[PDB]
Amino acid sequence: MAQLKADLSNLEECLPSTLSQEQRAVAKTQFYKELAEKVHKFYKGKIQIMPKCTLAGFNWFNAYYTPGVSRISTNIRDNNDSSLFYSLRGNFVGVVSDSTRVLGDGDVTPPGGLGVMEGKALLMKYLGGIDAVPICIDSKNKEGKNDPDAVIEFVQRIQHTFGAINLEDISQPNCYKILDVLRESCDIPVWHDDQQGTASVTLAGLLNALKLVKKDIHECRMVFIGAGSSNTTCLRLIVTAGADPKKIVMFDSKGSLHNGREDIKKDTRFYRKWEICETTNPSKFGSIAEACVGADVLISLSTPGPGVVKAEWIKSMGEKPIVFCCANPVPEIYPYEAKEAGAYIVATGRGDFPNQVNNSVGFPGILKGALIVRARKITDNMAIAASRALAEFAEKRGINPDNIIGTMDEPGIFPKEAADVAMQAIKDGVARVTDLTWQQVYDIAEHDIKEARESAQLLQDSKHIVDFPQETLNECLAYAINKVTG
Amino acid sequence: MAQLKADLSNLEECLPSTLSQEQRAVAKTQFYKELAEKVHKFYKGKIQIMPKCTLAGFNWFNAYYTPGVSRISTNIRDNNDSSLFYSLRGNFVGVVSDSTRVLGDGDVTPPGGLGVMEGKALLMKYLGGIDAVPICIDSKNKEGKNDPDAVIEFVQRIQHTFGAINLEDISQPNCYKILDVLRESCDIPVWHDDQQGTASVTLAGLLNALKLVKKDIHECRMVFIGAGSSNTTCLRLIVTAGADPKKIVMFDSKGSLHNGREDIKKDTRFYRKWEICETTNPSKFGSIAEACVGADVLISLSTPGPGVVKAEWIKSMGEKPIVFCCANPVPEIYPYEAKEAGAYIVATGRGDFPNQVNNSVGFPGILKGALIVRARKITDNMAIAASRALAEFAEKRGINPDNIIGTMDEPGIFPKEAADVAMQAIKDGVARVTDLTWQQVYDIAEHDIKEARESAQLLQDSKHIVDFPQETLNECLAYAINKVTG
Ligand code: NA
Ligand code: NA
Repeated sequence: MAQLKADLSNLEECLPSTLSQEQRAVAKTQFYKELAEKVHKFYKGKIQIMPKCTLAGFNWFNAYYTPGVSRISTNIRDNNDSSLFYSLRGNFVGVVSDSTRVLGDGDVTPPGGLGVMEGKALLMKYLGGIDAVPICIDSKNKEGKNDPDAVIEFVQRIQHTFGAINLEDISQPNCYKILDVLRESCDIPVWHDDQQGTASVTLAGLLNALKLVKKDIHECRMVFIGAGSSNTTCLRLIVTAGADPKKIVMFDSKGSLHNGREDIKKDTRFYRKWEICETTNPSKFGSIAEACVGADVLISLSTPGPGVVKAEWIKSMGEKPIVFCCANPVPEIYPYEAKEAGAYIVATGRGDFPNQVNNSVGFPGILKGALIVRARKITDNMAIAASRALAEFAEKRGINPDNIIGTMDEPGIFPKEAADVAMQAIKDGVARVTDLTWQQVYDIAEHDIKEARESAQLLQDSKHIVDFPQETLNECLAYAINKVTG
Repeated sequence: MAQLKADLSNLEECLPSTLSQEQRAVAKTQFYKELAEKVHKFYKGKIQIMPKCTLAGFNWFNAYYTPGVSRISTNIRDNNDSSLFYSLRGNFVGVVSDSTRVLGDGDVTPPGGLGVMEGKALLMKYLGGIDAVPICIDSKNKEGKNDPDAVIEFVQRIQHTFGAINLEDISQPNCYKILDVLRESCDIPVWHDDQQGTASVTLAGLLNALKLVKKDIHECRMVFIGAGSSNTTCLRLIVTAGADPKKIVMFDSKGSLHNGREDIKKDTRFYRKWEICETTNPSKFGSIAEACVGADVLISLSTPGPGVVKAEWIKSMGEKPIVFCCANPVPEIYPYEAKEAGAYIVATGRGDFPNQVNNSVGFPGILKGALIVRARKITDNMAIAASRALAEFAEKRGINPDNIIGTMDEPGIFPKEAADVAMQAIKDGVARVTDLTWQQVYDIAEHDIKEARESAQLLQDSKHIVDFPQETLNECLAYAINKVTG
């Protein structure tokens, strides 16, 4: 009977009432997987390059090209900073990955990260008014090992094209060295989305969840399952934001993190883990299950599910448990099971369940802010300033257990983030532009965003972007429904 | 007196009658440099990123991003070639430069090449239907010398992002090593626009120039001023197309090329000049002036900086001299100086003089053709096919001493280049897509270029690209005039 609308807004209604809750969840994930396959091929990707300058007539090329363009090359040679306003550089972000950790799918090979990086680049334009491209590279050295110095050298060479570097999907602990070095060696800001960007949105999420459960951040026990770059960065911001590290426990694959973890202390590449080891889990919990009894908050970024976070764990938590399970493409548990177990607030990293806690609602504002005041780097306080803007944006339009965080469907989030991030950067002493107010940044970010969204809509109404075929949609739903019944 | 039109078509008439020929030439140069400065700052560059996929509703992000995008990650991992259609890669060109030979300005530091590489990317979209971005890199090693191996390594790592690589503005002999190695090692086509690109359009102009003066290619004495990477490739294509090597002389800084250059002999980084030493200029001409008397064709692309072509060399040439002076931003001699000295046909690299012999009129068509049928390499044959296509397109609508070649205002040149280059790639055995006909390839090129042009036009007509202020046009004019009248 039911048929998807072109805007996909009625997917829930098109899934037969006969499916179980695990069948709806698995069908949702199969639909979007099969649809991704079809849509990417239909349009041959997701982004394109366009003029943004007047093409009124042939002779404009004499100013864009020879002979006129020569003044640009000499102006830049003599004053490198003018590359920021004479070329797209000022608004141009490289989305650099070696594809070693592309979502929960792992090392997907060097071109393998294109779908994800191209999606980041798309969201940067449409959400953030930022021009960005995917830069998927091979970081393998001559011995066939993915090598942090290969990526460091690369970015140092390519920095001159860009206004910021946005590292993505790089396995740990390479990603720490890559970022720790680049961030101080480059003349443009470099950061790792998976680090402060995930951490930023995770905090923003927790901030509002804590207002809805009426607890103070400092009194809350919190369990962190998985100890990769996202989770370690989340814990760090959460503590800076007022959480008591003594009430916190993190787990890697070998057990809990604590004083006695000599395996972690001796390998300094894992210094972020080792700091957590020195400062949290004073009780040295041996198991997740013990750690969760009474816990207030469970934050997971581990192996893709099903069944990695256990219903029993959640059942044993305190009053109005907050559960974030953000592994991709499949969360550690589906939201219907966690609510069955008693969770009051459940978040995942995907857009097809409520409460999407995903850096896509953080990077565009963090990046745009940093670009506008030319911040030298992305500081933790900047990241936190964006956590606050996002949490406050959502609160001020209404929040509840099934809507705790700003969504990708609310463009207003991003100039708010950009202006707060910009002022924090001036405050932290890392901005090179200091002559702009909160309002002036907001206005710049707002305009670029509106201009980006109106251009792209115009190109859709006119059918330079062709409508996707109704029939391929019908085919993706049948495909999804067949997988979970047949 | 007239003010400049929005479309810049009437600059000649806005330049005062009383100006001398020298003043008029210099004032055009200064006008376009000063307008380049103003317009690049006005739009903060020339190109932008834009969605090319449907954004009909929020849930679409679930296909473009987590969770759906994971299908793309794994699809690519298991079939790397599918990257060419599940992402922009299949139509994505990197304009790679170390900014070491950027026009006649030469080495402008790494970010200094951005003006020129952005104009190239702007042209690939608007003339060729190609998505392209500037990639300006630092190639300097620790000792601060430009290192070809750095460029080789860099491109090898980034190749995974792109459907082709378009090397630009790399100093010789580095450009040879980089091109020659990369074209064999990368799994996409790599070429150097200043090599086959420039030689493609140079041959095209020569073809029509020769028709106009009624001379057979093989019966012309040709003198080449400069042994740079452009001129070298110009000579080589012009020989393959049928010139007599015995009737040809090339000059470098130290005098004519001939088989007695021990000089060039053992430095095998310069093997291309060496092949030319073995095969040309049997006579051992002892000065450019000795060479030029009775010559038919004189071709210079001195890079960098200002080259020399003398009035007296031209005056000594034969019946109806053909003179190409393509140095940018100022040619070796201006057209009116070459005309006064007896030249019948004169080309420069600029669009503000007749007969613009510039790669911008060959690269959009070459790359587009190569991209469609997935050519592994850009062969010399393929470059030559584009030349015949360019020259024949021009001859069909009429050629004359002041209009010998197709212009950037004639968008039909490029689907025709694309289809001829494609067929040639199949014939050369470098095409990975072998069963499309000329018409099928033409159709794809034409449809892409038309979509790109109309998309761009819609964005201007809509005011998303703002009209450039008339007041600033008027200022640039006055500025230019003022520079020349004091
Ligand atoms: Na969610
Ligand atoms: Na010209």
